[PDB]
Amino acid sequence: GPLGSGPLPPGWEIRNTATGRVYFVDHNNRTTQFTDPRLSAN
Amino acid sequence: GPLGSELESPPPPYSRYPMD
Repeated sequence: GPLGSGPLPPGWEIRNTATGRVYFVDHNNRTTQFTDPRLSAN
Repeated sequence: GPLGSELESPPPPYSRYPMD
């Protein structure tokens, strides 16, 4: 998949759902998302 | 009506650690 080869911003962190699927954890908003903020940003 | 959408729901909860 169109992942994002690079360090996450000052709040996000990569993780996985055990099964193997990798998700993103936002420490600023306190949420999640399989998407990478690096992909969709401004 | 080919309503097809993947992901955008499965991502576990925030919390902090990696927990499905």
